Amino acid sequence: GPLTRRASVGQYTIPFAFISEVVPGSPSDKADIKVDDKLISIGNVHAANHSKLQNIQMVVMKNEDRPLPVLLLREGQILKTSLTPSRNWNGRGLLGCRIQEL
Repeated sequence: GPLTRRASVGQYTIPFAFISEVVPGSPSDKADIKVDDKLISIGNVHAANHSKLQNIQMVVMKNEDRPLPVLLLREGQILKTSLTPSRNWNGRGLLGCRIQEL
């Protein structure tokens, strides 16, 4: 994550899962998610409240066809993207990636 800087004039950070596979053409692929990304948040689900991942399947089903915010750690950088869970692609389920706990 970012190094500490002095406060200046002018957010989840804790990884909890990782992405081990991404099906080409899936919603996860379209969201620019990559193998080995670490998941920091998906919708309202983050390290403190994912309930051993069960809250993810619920959140993605409820958000079918609607964009969800995703925070991930890639190569040490926190990236913000969005994923639209959907069935309309050539594969199984709403996501097309495998998400496992760290």
